[PDB]
Amino acid sequence: QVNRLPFFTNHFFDTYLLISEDTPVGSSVTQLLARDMDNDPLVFGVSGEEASRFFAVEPDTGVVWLRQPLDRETKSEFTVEFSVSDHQGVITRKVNIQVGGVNDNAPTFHNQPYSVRIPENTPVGTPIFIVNATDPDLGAGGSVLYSFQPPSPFFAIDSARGIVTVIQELDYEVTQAYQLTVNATDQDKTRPLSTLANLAIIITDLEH
Ligand SMILES: [Ca+2]
Ligand SMILES: [Ca+2]
Ligand SMILES: [Ca+2]
Ligand SMILES: [Cl-]
Ligand SMILES: [Cl-]
Ligand code: NA
Repeated sequence: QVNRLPFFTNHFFDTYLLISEDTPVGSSVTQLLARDMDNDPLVFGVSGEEASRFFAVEPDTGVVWLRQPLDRETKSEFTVEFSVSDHQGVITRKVNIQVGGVNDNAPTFHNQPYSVRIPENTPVGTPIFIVNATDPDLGAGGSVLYSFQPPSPFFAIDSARGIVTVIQELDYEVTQAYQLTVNATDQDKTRPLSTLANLAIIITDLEH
């Protein structure tokens, strides 16, 4: 007769819950399970402004949906309060949700547009420009690899550091401006992503 309050029976409450950041919105991520000694019909929910922004809960079935895209690069851990109610009380428990990473970012260049003026007598070996692309993904998918695409016979860019170096004698009267495109890619062994950036190398000859 005196009501007994519901309690959760999911094990994840003791451990945690992992959701991949590429889980599309609408996907069910789990289903809350609760027990009630009175066998009252229960209603489920999620509490908290944040938790409620990213997660929705089916009140009768306790199925937990993904309401907003998860983005590990922005927030990688949630503590969410789930609620269960027999209509006489509301009981609450927090679970930790780790958002798993995916290579979902192309490298992104900084300090564009890229242009450099250099004299034609610039010696082979001279570093003339630093290119910089960042990639916020974890592991190989956030580790960037520079290259010229297509390759240049006059210039080389260091794969690790993005330092563009002159590798062959320049000749103003042949070429007075090169239009190279650099390719930054991450190194996800299976599904890499990549971005292109133009580099203007313009040659000068003051001693006509
Ligand atoms: Ca009850
Ligand atoms: Ca990436
Ligand atoms: Ca990612
Ligand atoms: Cl509980
Ligand atoms: Cl990631
Ligand atoms: Na992301």
